[PDB]
Amino acid sequence: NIFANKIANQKAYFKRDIKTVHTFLGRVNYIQRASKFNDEKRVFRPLQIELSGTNEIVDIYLEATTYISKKALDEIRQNSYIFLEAKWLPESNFLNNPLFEIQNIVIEN
Amino acid sequence: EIKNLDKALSRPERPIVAILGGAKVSDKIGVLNNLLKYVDKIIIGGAMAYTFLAAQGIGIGKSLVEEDKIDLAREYLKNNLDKFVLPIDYALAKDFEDVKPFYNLENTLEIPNGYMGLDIGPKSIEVFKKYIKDAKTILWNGPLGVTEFKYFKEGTKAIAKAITEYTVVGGGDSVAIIEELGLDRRFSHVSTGGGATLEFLEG
Amino acid sequence: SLIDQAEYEVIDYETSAILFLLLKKGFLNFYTEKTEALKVIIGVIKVFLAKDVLGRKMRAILVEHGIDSIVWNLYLNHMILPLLKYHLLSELQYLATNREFIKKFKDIRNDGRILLAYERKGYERGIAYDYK
Amino acid sequence: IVKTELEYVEEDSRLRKEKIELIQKNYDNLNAKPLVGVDLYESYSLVLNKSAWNYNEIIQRDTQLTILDMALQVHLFLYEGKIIDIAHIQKIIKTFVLNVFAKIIKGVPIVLNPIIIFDSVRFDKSKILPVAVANPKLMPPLGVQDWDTIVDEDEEIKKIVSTFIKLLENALTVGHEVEFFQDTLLVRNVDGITSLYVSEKAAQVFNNSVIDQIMPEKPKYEALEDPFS
Amino acid sequence: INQTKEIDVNSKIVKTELEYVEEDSRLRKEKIELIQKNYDNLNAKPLVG
Amino acid sequence: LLVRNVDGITSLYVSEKAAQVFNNS
Amino acid sequence: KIISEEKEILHLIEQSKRDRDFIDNFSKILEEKNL
Repeated sequence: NIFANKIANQKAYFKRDIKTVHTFLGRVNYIQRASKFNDEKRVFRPLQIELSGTNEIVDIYLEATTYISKKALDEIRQNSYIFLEAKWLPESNFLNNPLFEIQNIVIEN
Repeated sequence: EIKNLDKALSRPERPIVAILGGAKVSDKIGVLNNLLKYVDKIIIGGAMAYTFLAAQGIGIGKSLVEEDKIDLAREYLKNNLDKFVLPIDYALAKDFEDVKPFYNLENTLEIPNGYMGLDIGPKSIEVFKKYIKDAKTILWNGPLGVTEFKYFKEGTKAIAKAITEYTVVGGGDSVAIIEELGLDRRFSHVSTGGGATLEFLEG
Repeated sequence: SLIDQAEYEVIDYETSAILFLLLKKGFLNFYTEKTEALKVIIGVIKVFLAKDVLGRKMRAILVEHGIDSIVWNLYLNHMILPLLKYHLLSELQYLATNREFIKKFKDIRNDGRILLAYERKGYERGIAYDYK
Repeated sequence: IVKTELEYVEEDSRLRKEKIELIQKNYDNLNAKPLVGVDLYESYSLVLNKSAWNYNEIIQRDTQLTILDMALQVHLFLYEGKIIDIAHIQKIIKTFVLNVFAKIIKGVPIVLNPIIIFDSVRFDKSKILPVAVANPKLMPPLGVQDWDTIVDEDEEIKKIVSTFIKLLENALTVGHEVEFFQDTLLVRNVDGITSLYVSEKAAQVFNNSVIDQIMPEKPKYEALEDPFS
Repeated sequence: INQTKEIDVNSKIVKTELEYVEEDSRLRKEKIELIQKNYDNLNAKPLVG
Repeated sequence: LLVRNVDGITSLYVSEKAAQVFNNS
Repeated sequence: KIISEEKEILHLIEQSKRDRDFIDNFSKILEEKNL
């Protein structure tokens, strides 16, 4: 099985609170390093996702604030396949691409 | 023969269903290659269907599959997702003999190791009938199962009976079984050749 | 300078030991009170010992057995020092002209070509071989 | 001195752009020149000159992995609870490369991987040159042998050599420059093309060996020496 | 009236900082891709051809 | 001359004059 | 019309920053799932 070894590498993170989320499901074509902007307290990660079923390229940004959120964000590499649920953040009004916060995510590498 | 194929292809009436029955990935490769951007729905049934299932990560066990093309098969599944239909209910067989079929009460999509994927289950044909219930064109280019054994020859006959209740069939073995069934009149056009008709329909 | 530490900051046991050995071997002489230098070193060592395929085995060896001076010198010279040198030269400008830094890191192998590609692939800032 | 929040943002941006310029300057400070090559196996002298120049340039870049490095990587990779001696692994690796050397000077290619095949080029008597080639498509190599043939049947030695081959392949894939014989260098160029750059000392050992059967000395257990002393 | 109005500092800081982060990341990714292609072009020719 | 080595790989080694006669044909 | 849209966006940004920095409901912190 090609996907047999991918099961042992699953990493799942979730929140027990339920908000309105944007669901992304696909491969990570390109992911950059992390930037610290709000007084070196947050983490900014630009993501390029090739979705599933349409194979279109979308660009998003991810924000991390806690230690566990940064740990979950650090698991995303190139060619990683993700089922990510992201809460929209109101800072996208000053951004070219939307800024999101990880609510639930499942990561396989 | 030319008029019916030209009407079905150049003047198609959507929605359109193209069930290509084949036990070889290469066998219908060209036919499918002709319907990736020229069809609304494509159905894969046969040994190449189990090749596609192998490309899906679902264990095939004793069921054969064209390994040398498996990656290409997966690529097809990557290119078109809604445009592909695969069976979900599998009736396994102890061997290649004419023994009674074996089904799975729970998780029938999974083939146990040691058995061979033999027949299409009632759930898959029920889904096929439910989908084909709204379809102006129902093509065909090959058999939907093995007919050398009676216990596993019911799939194509059931599919033909459901479809008859346009209806164009041009399979090498499907046409003969349809004629032996007695529903030839209901079909809009039953071609006299299987390989030639599929090659003409490819382009 | 090694004493200071942020709140809720966990520094691993092997990272501390490696920092001590670097201090005792004179690989911190260039320091002139630039906290980001030690932050970079600590982060690089932590990621290398936690996520790298060979760094994880190195960490297991350090945890279980007691190595001697010669084996530790080989470990430092052939894996740790090239990674530290590349990740320090690409963040601290003044390290280019720091006489002590050249005096200590002149013979260390350059590994920019591989660590670049690792960065461009989204890898963390300490992977040197691959993820286990 | 003290700064305003806007000045803090400006300082952050200045540091980021400084780091970008440092990225460029790190490549610039590595005084490197593109590797040069020829198009045909025309003359022994020209190919030897190009190979020696390439080897010298890569050596002065100081980006290559020696045999000690690969031995240490194997030592780390094979750890499962028990420590394997670094000197033992280095001795075994040197013995394996010497076996390859002895086998390829007799016109027998050795295949270590579907990608890299070690061969020899003879232009005249007393003039031979080691090469690394890909698997040909229409002209099968003459008497090609696997590496497994020239390795002792003991499980430990076979595991060590298998691990060394796997790590060497990975290092070549990522873009390293691995040393295989003494004073020679193995590089992977564009695409899946592998090349072997031979120093002058190695060309000499290869010619003495092909001339009067003066083989390199038997590998011996060498104690680890301090790089910092 | 003229002397009263003045340039705010909160929204300006937020917007400026966000645009700086986006420009920095775009510039870094461009520089990384050019640097890597330079490394590839430095060691990409056959020895014998 | 045709030989089968250790890996059961057979090869045909051609002299100079044999290749000359091949090329003439 | 009393509050401009730009100021409302700034208030939303500040409130989101406050909600991220200080969390009152513990069901809003990411949890790693055992596997």
